[PDB]
Amino acid sequence: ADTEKRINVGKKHLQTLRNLETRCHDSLQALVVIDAGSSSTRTNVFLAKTRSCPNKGRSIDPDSIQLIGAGKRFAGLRVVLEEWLDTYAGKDWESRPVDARLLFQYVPQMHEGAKKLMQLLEEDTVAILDSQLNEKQKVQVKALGIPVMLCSTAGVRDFHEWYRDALFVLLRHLINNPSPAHGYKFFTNPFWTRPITGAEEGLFAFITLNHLSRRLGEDPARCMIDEYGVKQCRNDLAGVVEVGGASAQIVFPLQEGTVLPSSVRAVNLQRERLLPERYPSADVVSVSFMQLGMASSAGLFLKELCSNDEFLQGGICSNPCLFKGFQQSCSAGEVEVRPDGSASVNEDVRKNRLKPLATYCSVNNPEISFKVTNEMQCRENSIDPTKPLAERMKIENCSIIKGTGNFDKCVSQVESILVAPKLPLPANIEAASSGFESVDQVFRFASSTAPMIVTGGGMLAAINTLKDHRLLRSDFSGDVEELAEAAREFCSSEVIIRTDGPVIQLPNARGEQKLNSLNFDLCKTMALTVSLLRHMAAGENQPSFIKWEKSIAGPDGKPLADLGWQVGVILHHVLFTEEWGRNAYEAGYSHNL
Amino acid sequence: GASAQIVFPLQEGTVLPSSVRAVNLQRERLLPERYPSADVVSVSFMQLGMA
Ligand SMILES: Nc1ncnc2c1ncn2[C@@H]1O[C@H](COP(=O)(O)O)[C@@H](O)[C@H]1O
Repeated sequence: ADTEKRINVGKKHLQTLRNLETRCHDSLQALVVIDAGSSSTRTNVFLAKTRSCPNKGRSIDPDSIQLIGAGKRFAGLRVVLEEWLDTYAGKDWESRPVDARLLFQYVPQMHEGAKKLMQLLEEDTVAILDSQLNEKQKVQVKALGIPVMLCSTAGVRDFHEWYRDALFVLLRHLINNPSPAHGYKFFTNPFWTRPITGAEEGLFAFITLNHLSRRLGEDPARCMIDEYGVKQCRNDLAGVVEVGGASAQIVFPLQEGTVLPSSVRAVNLQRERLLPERYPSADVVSVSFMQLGMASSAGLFLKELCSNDEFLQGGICSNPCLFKGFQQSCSAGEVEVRPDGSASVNEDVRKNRLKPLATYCSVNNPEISFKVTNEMQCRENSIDPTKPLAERMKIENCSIIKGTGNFDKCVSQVESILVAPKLPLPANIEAASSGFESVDQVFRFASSTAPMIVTGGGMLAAINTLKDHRLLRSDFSGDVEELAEAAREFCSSEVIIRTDGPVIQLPNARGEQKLNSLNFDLCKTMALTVSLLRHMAAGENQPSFIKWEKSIAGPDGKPLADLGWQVGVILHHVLFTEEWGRNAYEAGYSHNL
Repeated sequence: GASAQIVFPLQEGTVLPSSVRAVNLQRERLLPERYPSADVVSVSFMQLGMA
């Protein structure tokens, strides 16, 4: 009588079915972050595990977030508006005054320009999904809808009329109207698709760093009892130094028991709605330096160095940050190292590395008339706001720039021009910003023992180049003198012209590498790094360690996602359970019909 | 005698330059949330006091 066996099969069958209707169900979801930078617009495709629980709705497991594809670098959002202003306002718009009111006639023409770009991003996104997902995964991803987060960093923020915000209204209309033939349910809203500031970018990069490295989590790393008797809990978070194209961000946890001066403030991630209340309280020093971006620092450096009598003689600017044998036209225009060995300087106003700073330093537009010191800071850098744009960016009494390959002079000038200028640029007081004005002020008044991660392609190139030539050891841990001695050797290299093109030839027959558009001025980045490390060493509190990272390894050893602001943007929406459930699932793609 | 203060309601729908900021009385915990929102321009100059 194996009747008992077949009774239990029936009992277990019913239990299996009961468990299935009472337990949580997992489903895969795709998430898209469109990185709309200054000179490019690129799609970023993510996957996440959603959990659907009886009477609780649907949520994302934040630890499941993973990048499955980075797309093609298309034209920057700036290009859409520049071309629209070239056709309808006249190619003369960058110099001549334009009545913005008249441009409302060309709204569907602006819509068409943005449509071209959005179709290309949509095409590229669909391509990445189709190539990375199996048929089962595609069924889950197509049914759930695909939230889209388009965020413009730099480039677009520089227009100062109605165009910018109107463009955003148009991009969202295009995102919410995808072609039905592919079946991917792309959608957005004004909370997910919007421009972000340099300061907000830093906070997102801080969140990304801390999530990927698993330092950020609901469970506190350490708790402490305050003066009143209430338990105060925190995570052991790492700080971040992110050097981008248009700005550099420095975001790190506020030192425990530190009281900042009244004029500056710790940015509280819970108060700013970047982290939910269920996460340990996070108070950070947040700083975004507009003159410390790869592009903006290059422009300002030339403007200031080449207006200094020690460096400028008879129309020749002797640049200590450029290699011996290198020469270029005297301007902050975009440099192309030609196979010939020579340098081509793009003289277009649109391609000038000083353009963001020179538009910021004008009589016609901002803070210049407001605070006397603001106009005083522009004139100091030989950019008088009363002059037209071309004249403001022009390096006067200067014809050529010759490299002298003197690292110590390069460090001294980076210190004097970019890191500790006599008159800092106005302090930014937005919610995302602590309100600091210089690097010294940060490390003099608000230094911390939290570890620091150095990020940005240019920063990592500076270190890796020295390691590649065996000037820096692979175990390099951030010692200043070690870096300075390594860079002093590399930076004294000669530009040699060979049949295969120009080369950076190292002293004492150490070797060579090809000279190119990306590496010709990298000694300025090595000098910036030396200067940052010195200011960090001079702090009362020292970071427990300093590391240079491009990626953070995951549980399997493979990076789950890349460093930057993208992960942080997903998290600040996704971690707010109720609001995310309402927007992504209740409203969803069905909100578009 | 020691300083002069100027405090007045911020004009509705006005764009403050990114170097200055309006003071919200509710955010500063000076007025409860049940009172209408109060955004103000707030200055105190020691050099304008009578002494
Ligand atoms: N290998 C590199 N050498 C020099 N500059 C770079 C390199 N990779 C990226 N950059 C620049 O560094 C900045 C940040 O780059 P990324 O971290 O790749 O967004 C940008 O201005 C890039 O053009």
